[PDB]
Amino acid sequence: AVQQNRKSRSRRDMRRSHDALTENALTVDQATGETHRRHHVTKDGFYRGRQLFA
Amino acid sequence: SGKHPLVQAIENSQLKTDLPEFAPGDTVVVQVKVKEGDRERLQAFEGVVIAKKNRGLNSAFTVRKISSGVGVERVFQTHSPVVAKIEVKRRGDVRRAKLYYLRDLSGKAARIREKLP
Amino acid sequence: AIGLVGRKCGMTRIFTDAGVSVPVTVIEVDPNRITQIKTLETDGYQAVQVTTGERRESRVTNAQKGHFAKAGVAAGRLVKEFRVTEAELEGREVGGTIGVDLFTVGQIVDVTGQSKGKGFQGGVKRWNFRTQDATHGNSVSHRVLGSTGQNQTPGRVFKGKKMAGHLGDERVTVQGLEIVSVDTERSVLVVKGAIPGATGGDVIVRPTIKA
Amino acid sequence: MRHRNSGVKLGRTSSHRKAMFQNLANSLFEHELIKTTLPKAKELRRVAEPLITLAKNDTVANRRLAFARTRNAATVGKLFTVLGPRYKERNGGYLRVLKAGFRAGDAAPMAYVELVDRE
Amino acid sequence: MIQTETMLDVADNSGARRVQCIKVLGGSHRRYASVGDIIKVTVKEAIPRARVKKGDVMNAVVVRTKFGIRRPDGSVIRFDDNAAVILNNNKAPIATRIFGPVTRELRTEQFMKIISLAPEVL
RNA sequence: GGGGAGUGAAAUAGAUCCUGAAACCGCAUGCAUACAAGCAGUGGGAGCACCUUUGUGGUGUGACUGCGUACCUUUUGUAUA
RNA sequence: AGUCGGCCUGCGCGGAAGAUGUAACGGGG
RNA sequence: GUCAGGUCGAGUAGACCAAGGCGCUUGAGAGAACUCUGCUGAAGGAACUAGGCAAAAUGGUACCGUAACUUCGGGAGAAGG
RNA sequence: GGGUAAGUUCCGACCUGCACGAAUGGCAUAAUGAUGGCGGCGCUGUCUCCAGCAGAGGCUCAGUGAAAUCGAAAUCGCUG
RNA sequence: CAUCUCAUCCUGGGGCUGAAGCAGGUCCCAAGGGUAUGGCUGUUCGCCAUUUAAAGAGGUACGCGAGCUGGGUUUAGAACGUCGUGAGACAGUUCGGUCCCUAUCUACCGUGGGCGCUGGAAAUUUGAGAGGAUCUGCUCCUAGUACGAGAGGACCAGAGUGGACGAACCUCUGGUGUACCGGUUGUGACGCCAGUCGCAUCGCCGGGUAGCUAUGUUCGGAAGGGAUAACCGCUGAAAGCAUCUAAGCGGGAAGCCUACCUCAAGAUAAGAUUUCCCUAGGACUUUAUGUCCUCUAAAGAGCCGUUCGAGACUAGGACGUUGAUAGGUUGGAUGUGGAAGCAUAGUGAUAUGUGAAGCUGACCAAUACUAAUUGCUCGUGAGGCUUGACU
Ligand SMILES: [Mg+2]
Ligand SMILES: [Mg+2]
Ligand SMILES: [Mg+2]
Ligand SMILES: [Mg+2]
Ligand SMILES: [Mg+2]
Ligand SMILES: [Mg+2]
Ligand SMILES: [Mg+2]
Ligand SMILES: [Mg+2]
Ligand SMILES: [Mg+2]
Ligand SMILES: [Mg+2]
Ligand SMILES: [Mg+2]
Ligand SMILES: [Mg+2]
Ligand SMILES: [Mg+2]
Ligand SMILES: [Mg+2]
Ligand SMILES: [Mg+2]
Ligand SMILES: [Mg+2]
Ligand SMILES: [Mg+2]
Ligand SMILES: [Mg+2]
Ligand SMILES: [Mg+2]
Ligand SMILES: [Mg+2]
Ligand SMILES: [Mg+2]
Ligand SMILES: [Mg+2]
Ligand SMILES: [Mg+2]
Ligand SMILES: [Mg+2]
Ligand SMILES: [Mg+2]
Ligand SMILES: [Mg+2]
Ligand SMILES: [Mg+2]
Ligand SMILES: [Mg+2]
Ligand SMILES: [Mg+2]
Ligand SMILES: [Mg+2]
Ligand SMILES: [Mg+2]
Ligand SMILES: [Mg+2]
Ligand SMILES: [Mg+2]
Ligand SMILES: [Mg+2]
Ligand SMILES: [Mg+2]
Ligand SMILES: [Mg+2]
Ligand SMILES: [Mg+2]
Ligand SMILES: [Mg+2]
Repeated sequence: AVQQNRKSRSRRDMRRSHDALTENALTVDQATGETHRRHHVTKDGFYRGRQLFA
Repeated sequence: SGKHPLVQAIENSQLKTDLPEFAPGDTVVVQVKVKEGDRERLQAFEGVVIAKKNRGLNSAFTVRKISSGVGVERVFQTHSPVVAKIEVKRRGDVRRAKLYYLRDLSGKAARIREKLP
Repeated sequence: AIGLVGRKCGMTRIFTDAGVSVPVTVIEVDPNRITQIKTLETDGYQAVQVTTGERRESRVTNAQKGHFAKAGVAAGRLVKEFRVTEAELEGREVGGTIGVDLFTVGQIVDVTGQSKGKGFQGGVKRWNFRTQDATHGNSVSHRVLGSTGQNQTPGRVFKGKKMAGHLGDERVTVQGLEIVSVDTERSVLVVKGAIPGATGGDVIVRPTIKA
Repeated sequence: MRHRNSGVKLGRTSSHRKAMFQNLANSLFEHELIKTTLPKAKELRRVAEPLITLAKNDTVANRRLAFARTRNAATVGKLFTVLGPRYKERNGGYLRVLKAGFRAGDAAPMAYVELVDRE
Repeated sequence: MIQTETMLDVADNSGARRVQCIKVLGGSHRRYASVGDIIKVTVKEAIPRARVKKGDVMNAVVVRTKFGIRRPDGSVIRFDDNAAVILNNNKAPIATRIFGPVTRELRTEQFMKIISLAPEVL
């Protein structure tokens, strides 16, 4: 139910050794030069040479 | 036709070609091949079709009779060679596909209306 | 003993003339192509490496491209080895084919496959554990393991204790199956009984080792 | 296990789920472009495309079926006068789903659903 | 599928009406008795002037089950009741009349009489 | 909230404002560390890095190795679970 | 052609079965 | 403490609604074990267990019918149809 | 003795009452009791022996963010 | 939910017998597997009923309450008998009487990330080793034979069919199947009639496709080899004889090692085979798998996307346009059981026809209509030295 000894700072860091984040997959769109998330629409509404909300 | 074409081709080489058009509610006589050792003969099982399953070679039909006071249900595999012959005596006029409620009726209450052209 | 690699196509039934219904599994056998032969002087054991099926060229690495091109076979979807003997290696040669006619009707075989995966399972499903009473004052433990050991001697849990875990998805062999039919025009085996895995999974058919 | 099972749950009862997809389909047929969560958008295909397939042929029985599945008379009118005639010789694929980042308050992945030859 | 505590109709004229299975014989931890299996019973109901008394522990053979018998072609045969036939201490039927139908799984040397006396043998 | 500019002797004296310790939490550099069993030190000891020097020098680290079951209290007696 | 069986002693043999793992030389041997 | 509509209903019970008021201040996915809360379940039917615990079951209105015993009131909505 | 295949419980007896007994009342008693014991019909996942499914957690992601405990830990097994 | 011991309950192998046979008694070897269900009682036990091949004896905090229960016993209420003047008490009895903890470490069951493995990669593998499994009844035959006065009744060997247990699977038989079909009650709504939605446990009721599943279906514990235990020997001295033993040579068990199944090179001893990829220039010295700059970015891996009979997350499998990966569409199949509208018959409830119609999750097959991108990152530039062989 609870620890019998306080965990040392070294073991705590060794547990967090798997906590790192990853970057996302970003691509530069060619029809706008923009950078967007891959397979995602841009915030301007562009995706693969197609426009939403002109 | 819910199976792969290969399973279909295998199971279609052993379908029976001459089966009568019967529906649940019909009274039928099924001839059944019986082996009393070396002797081969036919036994008649006559009763009401209360269920009918359509699966090609996995088809089946359930027949209910009342023998000697005891109800008997027999499920027949349609394309089994032990089913020698199916004969439709009389056709019934039901409103569902499964007449399982007949399992809880007896005598006058278990009568089925006859279908007339 | 050399076997075949096929795919579980599905289950059916075969009616015998005497009226008996036989549950059967259909194995589809694309004719296996011999990719390699391993001998004592080069590998230290004798075996026949075979390929079956087809794999598109963009999914075939260059290593495997060259390995299949050395032989005279096209890339298959998997490569498998069969450990054989001599005099079971007479007319075998690279670029040859091992078809479905390697088996006879009535021959007893073993079928190896990958069983269906059930994910994470508890003691009841994975070890046939018994459940505790559903309602006689029983608290929040009906399908739990119960005791996992003893008191302070040994003071631990022994190895091999049956607990919850991942179930299925393992390699399983069913021995003692009978060949019901050998359709060489459809390239199909029809065996009596059930074989491990799902429809579309890879299965290895070998002559029975019990003999 | 879940082998070969189709359908979603989305943390709702089946009544709530049916109602919510009815609402979503009505909204999409009215605006032709909506923003929703990505799993909702992917399940909306199996709900909204059979309605268009139904609206291809204009019979009273078909319009009544469309009303039983939408319960919106304006949606039925639009299906059978505009959307049906539009996708007459298109064989499926009336919706287009495009991933659209994440919601702020939620970090839930989002998607736009639009009709194919809209605007 | 007869287990302990199952009540059975008696399908003969030996004097019992209802019996109750108290043991499935023929193996340790054996759970069920199908058609043709031998069973230890106790007599719950009996006719007044009979050879069998209420409270008698006897042998019986199962002749009808509601669960059903499988046939080699894939068929099932179900009955609307569970029924047994009382036997001797040496496992022989003590009846002269069999009531209701029976099945051909009883076609052995010991149960030949049951077959011969049945009104219908399915 | 901060960076400049400016004020001031001083702004890591900027208002959570004299000084600004420890526990505790970051980042940077050097060395060690992913075949090895325990109060974590101690005695020895290779290698590396940096300072310096022509050192039998200094500073950090510490492969490998012998020995080694915390402190207090209470007890006849405690690594004591 | 040596053989018989009585003692007294040195060192051995049997009598000698237990529960987590050799486990009654600390170990290798 | 007061008010309190509609349909059916003996009813202020209950189901669905009106006027009126709300969606209960984390969401999104996934759809493992296990836990909770439910629904269904072959054959059997208390073999469970300290114990039929819990569940299942019964259930309305009218009419017929209703035992022992009784303090003559009951029991009694006995039971059952 | 009865009840059950089988009854340390139950009911009816017997009387050898370790150690009942007459207003700290004795022996009965219709009705009544969320009262104790025992038996039966029905009914059942209570069970044989569990299977499937629904919702809520669990699990993953984003946000917020406890608790008891804690000499210090580079915190394996076995035999002693 | 276990795990061990053997002083063995069954099954296996033997000696002796007051062992004719069957069956026993007794001792030796043997721990592989197996080793009841109920009635009574809080019981453990015990008795009884009925089975079974057998219903072993023990250790494990009289194993196991941070796994469950709480019937007994041992809190507070109350009563009986008994003791006490009494408050109260018990060699006793009776009715009633709150069971907490979100798991840090070790252990264990699963499942990953990192790095290593003498350049890198994609596959396929060997097997040091580990785990699992290991039970047994009855019938027939040999043969009514051997044996026996009869009664009765075998060894050895063969065949079949069961129980329990385990595994896989879903063709069959069923269960479930709250996104499939239908019937029906109440109420509200869609302007209304008709039609058909919401809510009432999925309202209730009847069916039911896939998937999952057992009670369903198939399979398994086969045979063999080697070394042995008790035991039986052969030849044979010591010890002229005898003697299984000292030399020498044998037989011999469900036990041991293999054999069957699964895992397995983190087996740091890091194994093997096949195939694939990388062959640019300079400068500076710390003169060495040396440093920096320019050129290079391969085989392949990952991210990402469509997904899955794979799955907690992962991992794993398939595919990403030179594409059937998912959805949709088309066709089929299935399930339900006679749609709506109209007509006709009827006073109407309703019936019939049009038409086995309409609808039909998850299935099968086709089909680029929608979505799987034009990308990015990681991974380098022939892989130290010393000996020995061929060169
Ligand atoms: Mg740090
Ligand atoms: Mg509780
Ligand atoms: Mg509970
Ligand atoms: Mg699917
Ligand atoms: Mg949620
Ligand atoms: Mg509802
Ligand atoms: Mg300062
Ligand atoms: Mg300050
Ligand atoms: Mg190291
Ligand atoms: Mg003390
Ligand atoms: Mg002391
Ligand atoms: Mg000490
Ligand atoms: Mg201490
Ligand atoms: Mg400690
Ligand atoms: Mg109310
Ligand atoms: Mg049931
Ligand atoms: Mg039932
Ligand atoms: Mg009981
Ligand atoms: Mg019990
Ligand atoms: Mg109750
Ligand atoms: Mg209830
Ligand atoms: Mg009792
Ligand atoms: Mg008194
Ligand atoms: Mg007096
Ligand atoms: Mg008095
Ligand atoms: Mg009882
Ligand atoms: Mg350590
Ligand atoms: Mg220990
Ligand atoms: Mg022994
Ligand atoms: Mg007992
Ligand atoms: Mg204990
Ligand atoms: Mg108690
Ligand atoms: Mg099935
Ligand atoms: Mg099903
Ligand atoms: Mg209307
Ligand atoms: Mg409401
Ligand atoms: Mg379709
Ligand atoms: Mg309708």
